[PDB]
Amino acid sequence: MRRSEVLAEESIVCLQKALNHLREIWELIGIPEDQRLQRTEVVKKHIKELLDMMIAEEESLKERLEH
Amino acid sequence: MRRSEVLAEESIVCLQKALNHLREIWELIGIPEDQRLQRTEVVKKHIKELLDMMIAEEESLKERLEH
Repeated sequence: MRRSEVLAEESIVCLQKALNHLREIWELIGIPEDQRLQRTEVVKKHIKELLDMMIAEEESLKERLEH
Repeated sequence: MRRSEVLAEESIVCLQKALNHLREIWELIGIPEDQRLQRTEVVKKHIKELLDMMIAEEESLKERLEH
């Protein structure tokens, strides 16, 4: 994000912990594995939101310097 | 998430990748870094949302197999 990458790295360290404990819970409760992919696919769409702001941050904020 | 850990691990590759490219844009545009940590803090808060699901999945969805 800025040169303080450490908060973003902690954010995805924390998602790495969380996705492992969610998968221990899967193997423990035995909920259908289709609801779990939709839970992963929404963690991934929040990162697709971060891809969308990024292609806007290069194209459009470089264009804040232009206009 | 389920034992397909891969779909979520690739979600956080793609964030790790994006957050570095967003830091390249920081060194280039020189937009004030307080917008960038608000961008980081919202990426983080989407993982807090995932923490809040998971504590509800162990406490409350393990109790869903109970009752």
